[PDB]
Amino acid sequence: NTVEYQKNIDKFVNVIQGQLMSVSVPVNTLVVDTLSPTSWQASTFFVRNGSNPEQDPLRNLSGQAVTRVVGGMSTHWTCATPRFDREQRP
Amino acid sequence: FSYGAVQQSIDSRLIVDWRFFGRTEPKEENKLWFSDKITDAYNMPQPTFDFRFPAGRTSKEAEDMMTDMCVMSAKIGGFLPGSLPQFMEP
Amino acid sequence: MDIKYDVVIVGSGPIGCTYARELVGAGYKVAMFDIGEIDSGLKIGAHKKNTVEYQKNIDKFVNVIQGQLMSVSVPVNTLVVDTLSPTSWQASTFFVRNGSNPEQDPLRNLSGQAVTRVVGGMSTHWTCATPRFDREQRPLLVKDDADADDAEWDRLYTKAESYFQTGTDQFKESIRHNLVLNKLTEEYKGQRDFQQIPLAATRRSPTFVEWSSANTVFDLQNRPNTDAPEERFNLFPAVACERVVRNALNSEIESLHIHDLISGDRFEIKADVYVLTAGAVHNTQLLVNSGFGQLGRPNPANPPELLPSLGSYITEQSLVFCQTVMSTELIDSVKSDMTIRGTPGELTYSVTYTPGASTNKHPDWWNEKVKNHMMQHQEDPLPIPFEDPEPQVTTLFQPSHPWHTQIGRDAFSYGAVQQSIDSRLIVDWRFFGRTEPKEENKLWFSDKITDAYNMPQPTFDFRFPAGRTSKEAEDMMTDMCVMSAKIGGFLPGSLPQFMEPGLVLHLGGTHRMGFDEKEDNCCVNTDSRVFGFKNLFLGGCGNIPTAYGANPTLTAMSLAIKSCEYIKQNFTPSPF
Amino acid sequence: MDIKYDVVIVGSGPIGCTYARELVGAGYKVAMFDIGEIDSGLKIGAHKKNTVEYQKNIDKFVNVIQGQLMSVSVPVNTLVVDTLSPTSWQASTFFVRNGSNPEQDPLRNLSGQAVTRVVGGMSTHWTCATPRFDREQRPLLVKDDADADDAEWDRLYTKAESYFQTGTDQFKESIRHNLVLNKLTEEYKGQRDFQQIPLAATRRSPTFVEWSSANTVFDLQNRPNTDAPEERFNLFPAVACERVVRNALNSEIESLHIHDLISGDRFEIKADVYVLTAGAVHNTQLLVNSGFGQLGRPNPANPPELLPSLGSYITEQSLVFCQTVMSTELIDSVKSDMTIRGTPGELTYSVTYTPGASTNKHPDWWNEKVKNHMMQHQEDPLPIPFEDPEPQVTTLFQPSHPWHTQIGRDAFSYGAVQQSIDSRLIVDWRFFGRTEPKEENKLWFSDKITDAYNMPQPTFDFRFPAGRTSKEAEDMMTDMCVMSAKIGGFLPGSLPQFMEPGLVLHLGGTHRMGFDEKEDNCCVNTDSRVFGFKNLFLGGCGNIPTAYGANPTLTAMSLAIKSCEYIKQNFTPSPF
Ligand SMILES: *Cc1cc2c(cc1C)Nc1c([nH]c(=O)[nH]c1=O)N2C[C@H](O)[C@H](O)[C@H](O)COP(=O)(O)OP(=O)(O)OC[C@H]1O[C@@H](n2cnc3c(N)ncnc32)[C@H](O)[C@@H]1O
Ligand SMILES: *Cc1cc2c(cc1C)Nc1c([nH]c(=O)[nH]c1=O)N2C[C@H](O)[C@H](O)[C@H](O)COP(=O)(O)OP(=O)(O)OC[C@H]1O[C@@H](n2cnc3c(N)ncnc32)[C@H](O)[C@@H]1O
Ligand SMILES: *Cc1cc2c(cc1C)Nc1c([nH]c(=O)[nH]c1=O)N2C[C@H](O)[C@H](O)[C@H](O)COP(=O)(O)OP(=O)(O)OC[C@H]1O[C@@H](n2cnc3c(N)ncnc32)[C@H](O)[C@@H]1O
Ligand SMILES: OC[C@H]1O[C@H](O)[C@H](F)[C@@H](O)[C@H]1O
Ligand SMILES: OC[C@H]1O[C@H](O)[C@H](F)[C@@H](O)[C@H]1O
Repeated sequence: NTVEYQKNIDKFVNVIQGQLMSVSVPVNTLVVDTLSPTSWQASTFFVRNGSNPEQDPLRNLSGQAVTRVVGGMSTHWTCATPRFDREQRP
Repeated sequence: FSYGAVQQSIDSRLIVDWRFFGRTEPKEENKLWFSDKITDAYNMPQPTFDFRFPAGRTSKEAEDMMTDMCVMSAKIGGFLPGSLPQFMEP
Repeated sequence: MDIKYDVVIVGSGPIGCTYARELVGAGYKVAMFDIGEIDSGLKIGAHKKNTVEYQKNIDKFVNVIQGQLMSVSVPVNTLVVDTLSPTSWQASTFFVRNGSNPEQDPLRNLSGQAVTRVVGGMSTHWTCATPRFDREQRPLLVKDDADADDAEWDRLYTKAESYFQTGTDQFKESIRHNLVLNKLTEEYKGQRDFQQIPLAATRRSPTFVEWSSANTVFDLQNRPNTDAPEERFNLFPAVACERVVRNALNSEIESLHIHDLISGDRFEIKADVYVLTAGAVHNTQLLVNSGFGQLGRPNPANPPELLPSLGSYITEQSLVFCQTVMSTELIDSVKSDMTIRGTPGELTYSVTYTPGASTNKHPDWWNEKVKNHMMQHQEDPLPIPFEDPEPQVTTLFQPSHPWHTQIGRDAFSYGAVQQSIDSRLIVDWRFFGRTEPKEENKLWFSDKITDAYNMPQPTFDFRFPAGRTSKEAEDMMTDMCVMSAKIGGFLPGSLPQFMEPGLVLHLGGTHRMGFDEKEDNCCVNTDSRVFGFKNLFLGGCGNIPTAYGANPTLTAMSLAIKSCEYIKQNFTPSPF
Repeated sequence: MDIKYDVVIVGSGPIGCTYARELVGAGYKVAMFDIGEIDSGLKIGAHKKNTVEYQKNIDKFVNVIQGQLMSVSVPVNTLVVDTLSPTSWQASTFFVRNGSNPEQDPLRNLSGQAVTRVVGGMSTHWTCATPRFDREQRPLLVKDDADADDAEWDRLYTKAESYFQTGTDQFKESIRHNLVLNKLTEEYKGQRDFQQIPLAATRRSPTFVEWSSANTVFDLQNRPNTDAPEERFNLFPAVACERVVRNALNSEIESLHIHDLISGDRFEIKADVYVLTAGAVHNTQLLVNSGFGQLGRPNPANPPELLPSLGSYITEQSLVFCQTVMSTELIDSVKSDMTIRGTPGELTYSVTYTPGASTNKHPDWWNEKVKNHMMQHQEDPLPIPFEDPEPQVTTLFQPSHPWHTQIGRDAFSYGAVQQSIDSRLIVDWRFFGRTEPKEENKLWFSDKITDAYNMPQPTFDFRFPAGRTSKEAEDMMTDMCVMSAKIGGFLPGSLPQFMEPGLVLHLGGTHRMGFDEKEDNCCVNTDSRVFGFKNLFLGGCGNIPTAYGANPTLTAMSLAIKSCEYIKQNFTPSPF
C-alpha cells in the first residue's frame, strides 16, 4: 500500500522474498569441484549454513517459510479470501 | 509473488497467471516435529518435516488439476516461455 | 571425373539415393555430387548412431546431431553486453557480425531451420520414423478417383518401405514400450489407436539396432565393382553444385556448374538428365541461382519469368515437446504378477511368478525379465531391466487429432540431460502439427548477402497461419498435456513447450508439386519434372504441397520412385 | 583374422600408430585392435575437423568433441528434484542410477576425465599442440649426463615432430595472431618469450588447415597393398581387448584375450610382442584385469604381486581458462598505417597506405589486407578481415612461470558460444599447471562395479597436492589474469575460472616409467618394457612420471619411438 509499490508492482516480489525464512533446509550436497587448489575444501557434506541435519530432503516441504514481522504474513499476502464449501470445511 | 526473473520482452498487458491449488488428505504419518538437539535462529527446537503428498485421491487430484490448468489456460492464450506449467516447490 | 553422364544427381541424402538406386539399377551411367564429405565410416552415407559406442552411450548422440545442424538464417544479434571492461573494443551499433543475415526479420523466421552437409545428408542422424500420410495430409497423384489414388500411393509407399526397411515390431520386446503402449490403448479405448512408430531400422540384438539411412537405400560405392560389375556410378564428395544452365527455350537443361572444394576449380558437367535432391532449402537456392523464381527480396511488381511459385507456400510444422516421469501406478503394474517374500538384500529374499498362471497379466518373457532383474539387482528399486529399450509409440494423425505423435525417447534432446531421475522412468512426447500452405510464407535468397559457400543467402518470411493452423497447434499442445498425464507428470526442465520454429526440420513446399503450374501454384508435376523442362527433376520434401503433420521423408521417397518410373520410360541409358 | 602375428597393438590412437609406423615399416606382421570403429571418412583415423564444412563453421566442432568424450567415473547423483507431480514414481533414496559409479567419492574425483573410443582415438578431435618438455618437466633417459640426456630427447622429439608434421609458422599470416604475439612480446620485453604454439598441422590454403592425427602418423590401411606391397598390417575395429595372459614365471605374455563386439564372440590372439596403447585409463584397466597391480579398493595390507606402482602417482594438470575482448588500443593499432579520407559508405571514401613507407608499422601484406577489408566492407567497423585466422600463441613453461599457455581460439569451447560480440575480437587463454606425483593419488578399478564394456569400473582418488602444486595453480590463475589484461578485458560469460578436474585430458603417470621398479616406483623401463616381462610394452601418457604442464602427446610419442628401437633390436620379423 505505498504509491511506489503500486507504480512498480513488479518489485514487490522482492519484499515477499525478503521475509520468507525457510522452515527446514536439508544438508546441501552440491559438488563444487572448480575451487582453486589453495582454497579450503570440504571432505564431507557437513552441516553448513544453518541447514537442518534431521531433515530428509526427499520428504520435506522445502518451500515452507515463516515471516517474523508485526502483522505476520498479512503484511505481504495476496488477500484472497474465499469461503470453503461443505466439502472442504470442518 | 512471481517465481522467476520477470519477462520484459512480452507486453505485461498480455500476461495472465494461473495458480490451481489442490486439497490434501490428512494423514497421521505426515508430520511436523521438532528436534531435541538441533535449534533454530531463536534457540528453539528446530522444525523438521516428514511429508509426502498422499497416494490415492490427493495424488490423482493433483495431476488432474495440472491437466485442468493446461486445458483451461489454453482458452485464453498459449503458455509464456519461462513460465511453463509446473508444480511448485512443496 | 568424366565430361558426360547419363544422369547427374545433386545431393546424397536418402532422396538422391532413391534416384541412384533406381537409375543405377536400370543401367544408367550416374554421377552424384555432394557438397559435403564422407565421414560415416566405411559404409558410405550410413547412420552415425550405428556404432557400438553410441548405442552404449546414447545420451551422447545429441552432440553428433548438433554438430551437423548449421542454421539457415540467423538474424542480426541485438543482445546488450554492458559489462565489458572499459578498455575493450565496444560496438556503437548492432552491426552485422558472426555470419548473421541482415535481410532476416527475427520475428518472421524459422530460427531453428538448419542444414546438414555431409554424404548421406540428414539421414546420417535422423530418427528413422517413416509413417505414411493418410488422404487428408497427402497430395493427389490421381484426380477424381480416390480408390485409384489410394492404390497408387500404396504401391509407392510399399516400395519405399522396402528401400528403407521400415518395420513396426523392432521394439516389441521392450517392457517400457509395451507399458506405455498398453496404457494408452486402454485409456483411449474406442477413440484412438496406438501402435509402434514405423521405423526404418533392423534390430540386430536386444541391445543393438541397425538404424537405416541413405546407405540402406543405396550403398554409395563406386561402380562397376565386383558385386555390381555392369553398373556405373560415381560419387563426388566436396563438390558444391552452383547452377543449372537453361537453354534459350527454357525447355532443357544443358549443364551443371560445379565448384570442387578441394582444388578450388570450377567445372561443368553434362548429362542427359539432371536431378536436384539438395534438400528443401538448397534445391530452391540452386534453382534461384539458375534463373528460376525471383532472386532477392520479393517484389510482386516484377513478376518472375519462370516458376513463380518457387519458394512460396512453404510449410513447416509446429512442434510441441515435453517429458514425463513414469507414474507409480504404472511402475507397480510392471511387477503385478510377482510374489515377493522377504526383504531385498537378504538371503531369504524371493521374487517368484508362475509361468502360465491364468491370472498373470503379462507374458512369461516379461515376468522372467522382471524376476531376474529384481533378484539379480536387489539394490535397485525399479522392476524394469537396465537395458530395456525405450518406448517407440504413436497414435497416427486422424481428422479428430490432426497431428502426428512420437512417444518414447528421441536421441535429439533439447536441454542438458537429467541425471537425477532414473532414465527408465522418462518418456518424451513430440506432437507435430500440419501447416496450411500460404503464398505469403516464403523462402527467398538475397541478391547481396551470401552464405558460407558464396551462394545467395537464404532468408525466411514465415508466420504460422492464422486460422486452422494456429487453432490446431494450440489444441495439439493441450492434447499432449492431456495424453502425457495418463503416463506420468512432467519432468522438471522438460515442461510442455513449443519448439523453435523449424527445429523440427520438416520443411515442405519450397518447390511444390501439382497437376497444373498455374492452377495448382506449383513447380513440378506428378513425375517431379519441372514444368517446361524435358530433363530436370526435383526430389525431396520441397515437393510436398499439402499441410502434413507426419514425418515427410517416406512420402518424398515415394514421389522419387514415381519420378524414376518416368525417367526409365523416357530416357535410354548409354551403352556400357 | 589370423591365429598368430609378430606384433599386436591395442589401440589406434596416435601412440598405437607410432608403434605401427615403426614396426610395419621394419617388416613385422602387425595386427592392431581398437574397441571403437572407423568413423572419420576414407582416411582412417584422421582429424574430424578436416572437412570444408567444419572449417567454414568451426563453432560447431565443440559438438563433435563432446559427442566422443565419455566420462570415466560419475558419482552417484544427489540432486533434489521435489517438483515432480504427486503421481510420478519418486525415489526414497539416492540410489545408483544412470551408469553412476557408487565407488567414487564425488569430492576426490577427476570429474572431467573422459575417454574416446573411435579409430584414431583422441587424435580425431584434439587441438594438435605439440610442445617439447624442457628439462624441468621431463623424465631422464640418461642418468648423470644432462647433455647426453638432452641429445637423446632432441633426437626422439625431432623424429616425433616429423611423424606429426609439427610446425611453428602455419599462422604467420594472421593479423590477429600477430597482433597478440607482438603485444605480448613487447609487454614482457626481456622477461618472457612468445611464439606460435607448435602445431601438428599443415596449412593447405588461407582458409584451410590439414590438422594432424593418428592417420598422419600411420594411414591405417591394411597391408600389403599397392603402395606397400611387402608390408603386413591389419586393423580390427570394434574389438574390445580384455586381458593379457601371463605365463607362470611372470616373464612373458602368452596371448591377448579379445571380444569381437559385432559377433559377440571371444577369441585369443597370439603374438611375439604385445603393445598396449589404449590410453592412460584403459591401459591401466587392461593390466589390472590381467593380474597386474591390485583390483578393487586399495588395500595397503594386501600388497600387489606385480607392478605395485600401477595406478598410483597419477597426475592430472590444473587448467585455468578465460576469454577476452580485444582492447580498443589494439584494434586501432591494426590500422595505424592507413590514411582515411571521407565517411564510410560515401563515394569519396578513401583508405590508403604507402607500400614501403619507412614510417609504416606493418608489412605491406598486412596493410593490403586491412585497406581492402576497409574499402570493400565499409559497413563493418573493424579493420580485421573476415577470414583472418585465429591467434595460436604461447609462452612455454619456464622455472619463473611453471605453466604452459595457449592463447587464441580453441575449438573446445566450454559454454554456449557468444554471438553478441564480434568473433574477431575474442581471444581464449588456457594455462596448464604441473602436478606433483604422489602415491596417494590413484586410479583403481572396482571388483564389483563394471563399465559399459563389462570391464572393472574405473574410480579416481585424487586431490591436487598441497604444497607446490597448489601454490603454483593459484599463481597460474593470477598470471592469466595479469597477462590477459594486456590484450583486453574478460568476456562476460568466460570469466577466469578453474576447469573441472580432468577436463584438460592430460592424465599421466598411471603406468609410469623409470630406471628401477622399486627405487623409482614405476611400471616400465626407459624402453617402455614392463618390468620382468620380455615382450610386453606400454605406450602413452601413462608412461610419463614427472610433473608436466605442456601437452604430453609428443613426449609420449618420443618414448614410443625409443620403445620401438628396442623392439627392432630384440625381435626378428617373421618371413613374409
Ligand atoms: C506470504 C504469503 C502468504 C499468503 C499469501 C501469499 C503470500 C506470498 N496469500 C494469501 C494467503 N492466505 C490467504 O488466505 N489468502 C491469500 O491470498 N497467505 C497466507 C496468510 O498470509 C496466512 O495464512 C496468515 O497470515 C496466517 O495468519 P496468522 O495465523 O495470524 O499467522 P502469521 O504467520 O501471519 O502471524 C504469526 C505471527 O506470529 C509471530 N511469531 C511467530 N512465532 C512467535 C513466537 N514464538 N513468539 C512471538 N511471536 C511469534 C510472527 O512474527 C507473526 O507475525
Ligand atoms: C536432422 C534430423 C532430421 C530428421 C530427423 C531428426 C533429425 C534431428 N528425424 C526424421 C526425419 N525425417 C523423417 O521422415 N523422419 C524422422 O524420424 N528427419 C528429416 C530427414 O532427415 C530429411 O527429411 C531427409 O534426410 C531429407 O532427404 P533429402 O531430400 O535427401 O535431403 P538431405 O538434406 O538429407 O540431403 C541433401 C544433401 O544435399 C547436399 N547438398 C546440399 N546443397 C548442395 C549443393 N549445392 N551441391 C551439392 N550438394 C548439396 C547435402 O550436403 C546433403 O547431403
Ligand atoms: C579430446 C582432446 C584431447 C586432446 C586435445 C584436446 C581435446 C579436446 N588437445 C591436445 C591433446 N594432446 C596434446 O598433446 N595436445 C593437444 O593439443 N589432447 C590429448 C591427446 O588427444 C591424447 O594425449 C592422445 O590422443 C593420446 O594418444 P594415445 O595414447 O594413443 O591414446 P588415445 O586415447 O588417443 O587412443 C587409445 C585408443 O585405444 C582404444 N581403446 C581403449 N581401450 C581399449 C580396449 N580395451 N581395447 C581396444 N582398444 C581400446 C580407444 O578406442 C582409442 O582409440
Ligand atoms: O526435434 C526434431 C526432430 O524430432 C523428432 O526426432 C522427429 F522424428 C524428427 O522427424 C525431427 O522433427
Ligand atoms: O580443454 C581441454 C583441452 O584444452 C586445449 O585444447 C588443450 F590443447 C588440450 O590439450 C586440452 O587440454
